[PDB]
Amino acid sequence: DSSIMMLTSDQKPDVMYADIGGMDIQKQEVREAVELPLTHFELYKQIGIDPPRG
Amino acid sequence: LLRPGRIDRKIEFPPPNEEARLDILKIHSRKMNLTRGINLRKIAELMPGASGAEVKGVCTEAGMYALRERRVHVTQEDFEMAVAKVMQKDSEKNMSIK
Amino acid sequence: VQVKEQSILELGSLLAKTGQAAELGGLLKYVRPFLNSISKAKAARLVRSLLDLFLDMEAATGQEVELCLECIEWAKSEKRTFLRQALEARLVSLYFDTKRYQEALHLGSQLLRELKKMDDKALLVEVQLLESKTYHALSNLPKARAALTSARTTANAIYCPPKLQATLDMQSGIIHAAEEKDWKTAYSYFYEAFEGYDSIDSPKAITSLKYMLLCKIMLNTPEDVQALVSGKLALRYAGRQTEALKCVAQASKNRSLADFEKALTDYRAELRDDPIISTHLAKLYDNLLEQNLIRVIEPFSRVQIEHISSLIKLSKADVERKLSQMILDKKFHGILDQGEGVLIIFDEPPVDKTYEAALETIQNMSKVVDSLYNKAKKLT
Amino acid sequence: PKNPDLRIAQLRFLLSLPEHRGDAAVRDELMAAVRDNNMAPYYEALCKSLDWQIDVDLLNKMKKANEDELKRLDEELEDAEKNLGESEIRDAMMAKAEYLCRIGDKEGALTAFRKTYDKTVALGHRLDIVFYLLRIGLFYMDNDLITRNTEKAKSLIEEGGDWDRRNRLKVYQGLYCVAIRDFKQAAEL
Amino acid sequence: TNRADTLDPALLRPGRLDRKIEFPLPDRRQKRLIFSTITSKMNLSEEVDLEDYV
Amino acid sequence: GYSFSLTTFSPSGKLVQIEYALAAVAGGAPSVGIKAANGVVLATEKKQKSILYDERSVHKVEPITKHIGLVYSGMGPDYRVLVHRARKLAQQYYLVYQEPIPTAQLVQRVASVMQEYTQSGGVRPFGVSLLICGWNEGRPYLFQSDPSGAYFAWKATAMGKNYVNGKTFLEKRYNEDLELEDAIHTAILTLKESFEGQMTEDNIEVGICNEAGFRRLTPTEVKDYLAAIA
Repeated sequence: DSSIMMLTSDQKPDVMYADIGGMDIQKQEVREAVELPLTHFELYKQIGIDPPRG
Repeated sequence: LLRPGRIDRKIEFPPPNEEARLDILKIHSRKMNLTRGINLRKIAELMPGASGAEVKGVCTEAGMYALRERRVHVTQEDFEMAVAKVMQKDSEKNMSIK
Repeated sequence: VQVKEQSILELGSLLAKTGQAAELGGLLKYVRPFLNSISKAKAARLVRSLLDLFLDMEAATGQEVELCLECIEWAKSEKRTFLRQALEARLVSLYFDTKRYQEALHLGSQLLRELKKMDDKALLVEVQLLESKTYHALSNLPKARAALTSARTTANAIYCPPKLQATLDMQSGIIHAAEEKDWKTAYSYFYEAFEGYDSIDSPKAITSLKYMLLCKIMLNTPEDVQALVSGKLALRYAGRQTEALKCVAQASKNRSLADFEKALTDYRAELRDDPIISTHLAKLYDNLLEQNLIRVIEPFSRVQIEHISSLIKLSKADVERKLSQMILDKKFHGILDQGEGVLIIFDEPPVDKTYEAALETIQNMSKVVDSLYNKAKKLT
Repeated sequence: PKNPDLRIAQLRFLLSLPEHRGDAAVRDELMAAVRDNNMAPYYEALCKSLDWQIDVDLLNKMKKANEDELKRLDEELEDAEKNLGESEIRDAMMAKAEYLCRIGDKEGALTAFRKTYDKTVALGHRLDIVFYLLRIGLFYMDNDLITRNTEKAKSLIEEGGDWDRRNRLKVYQGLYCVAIRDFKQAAEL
Repeated sequence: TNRADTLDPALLRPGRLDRKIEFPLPDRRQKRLIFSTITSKMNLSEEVDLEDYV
Repeated sequence: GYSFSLTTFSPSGKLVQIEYALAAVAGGAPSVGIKAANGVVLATEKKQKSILYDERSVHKVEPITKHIGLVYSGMGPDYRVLVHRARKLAQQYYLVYQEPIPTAQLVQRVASVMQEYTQSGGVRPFGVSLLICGWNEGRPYLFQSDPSGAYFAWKATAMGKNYVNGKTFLEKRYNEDLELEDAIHTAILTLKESFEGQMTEDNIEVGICNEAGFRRLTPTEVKDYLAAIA
């Protein structure tokens, strides 16, 4: 369990990535911090970066 | 707590010098693929008493510079921007007085 | 002397408005000891008001790059730093004018060694934005992103020579339209760029509308294309490129591919100014996808002459090598079913028990062959 | 150190198959023979090319210049041991003996590399020697030299994230495979 | 949160909460972007434009 | 819960009731002042709360003598008090020496007064930071003081809301060598960077200091100048 459990089943918060207004600072860096290292983990490997904590 | 018959060896922890910052730099950056023509003691002398927290942070910002390029290659220019990537303030005035 | 300093601009503006190249070129060759006579402060003003107002006259390529060489050789004869950097800038501008392949880069490598130590942080990006032009021109998209990032971190200090914030905004839109990922942002970039082009920069203002409305066609909101060519400043600077935008706009509004291709070919001289004809032929293509989708399900009701050649709105007879090209390059696994009347789209992708058993055998006997060493080793 | 010499290899191929010009082997081959102290590039082409009109004397002066370089090497071998330093014999002859490899194909190579490989304080000290085999392994299409030096580079020169002369290894293997029957190695590398 | 005062300034040592991002209040052209995005559902009476408000 | 009041030092830090007065200054109405080559330009930001108020009664830019201008960023009820003190004090100097007082001497004496109110222990400090200027002996000057009794010397500075943002624009925009009109242009630029949207001939209030003397401009020339100065 976690607040119900693990992204409480059906709940998209329904705020689009497109609904964000031009946050080319925010969206890019938050993307690199959370949205990217789940996908291109091997680049963090290949450069040996130890990705940022939070 | 501080009874010497209770604590028998109290060792201090200094923030490191140029050579030790160079060493910590080598430690973290050894797995980092650094290109060529890259000096490191210059980066160590760009550090005005770096504790070791931000010494790791310079290398992570260098890795982030390599990540924002779709590259795997790190120049010394990346560190030249990465040292610049750390500065905070504590600027305000009409407070010098003292 | 000082009263002749106005006659430099007087006779030179005469030779720029009404005179020709060789006379003003003789004037620039003539004022070379006069700058030696006068003081070296407003001499850069003389260099600007002569060279800029000479190279903005007319293309005569035997004199443009050659007088730029004259500026180089005299700047390396007099040997000062602050004058010759604008000469470097205008030279690499001339190199961009014909899209030069290596020498623009090989001069910008000489520019970067001199600017990032001096005082003018804006004079770096004054040519680095031109490098972002030539790397978008050669399509070095990552290095264009790098130059845009350097421009954005440079412009965080000073306001700029008056309309380059607008130029930075237009080329931020250029980089965001080179991705073809985010368009509303680039639209805002071009929009603020053209608002920075308000009544002061007309030849960039005219294609500012091209960029923003080409984006809004790319955005697939044709209603607002109509409403914003109906805007007041669009009607302040109306013309022929907006006629191209309006005809392509209505052709996209009603998706008439014939109207699209028709008014596309009608305005080819204005159609070059968008180098991305791929957005256009991708509205063609990316409309033709679902057109052949509603014309790949329409077959099985009452189909006609070939079922595979000319159900496609009967353009002439051979508007294809497009559908067949999308069986070729892409697929939706529609095999050429010429004489049926459905064009049946079928396969069974899960068969992978057999695949998986093959992938088993390949490594099962890698194991067996690795064990054979023990088997034929421990005996004899 | 190797660009006109790989161009000499280009000339080896360029006057290997065609005979449409029987005087490139004097024009840019003598222009090569007057630079780089290229001795062997005419000493082996002395038979496969033309009669070489009288090509001993203008080459006598350059083999004499090579003799000057070689005799100051032969003095240098004991002049560097009087220099009270570490391995200065090895340094002071490895420099001009890699230059002997630049002069002569195999002889300076063999008399140099088996001494200047004896200490390896860096993998550059191995890999420059490996490069000075790779140049002649492109000149003469060897197999033993220019796959076993790559074996040696695939022995210890994995270490060090220097990446330039580790991608050189990838490029040399790509060149070596596409130099024979490659499908995929040159694309991948 | 905007409150690093019941938060230890040892949480600002590089290694734990490293990425410093502070958001702009408004700015220009994200008035354009967000003035565009909020109008994705409200139906925009045909000339009541919003550049004036940018 | 300490410091409280004005008589005792902190355990290690400073005088919190002076720190709060400086914070109350920083929470005030913005201002900008620029020293150019020939003159000094002062400019404030004077918003009426309603549409009812008059712009002819209270004046921010204020002369102390015929050649010494003075603005503030804080509270008017204390501003007028220390204005009156500076008036009477400058006239005492001119009684003694029969010569117009130098601006440094004004700043010395005003700083002595403000310091005397920062002295113990029943009176509060001023919630006012000044910007003093004048054209004494050819070279014009620009002097900022503070509630703590200290004083400074600026080429260009700001005080009020977003003084940091205005200062980062001043560092970028301004330089050492301009004329008075370009100084007014960059001054209205840095006030327009931070002020409210309606900036008219009355929301600002600008006085200059030529070497020919102090001059307080009118809404006539302010409306002529700020008729879209850029």
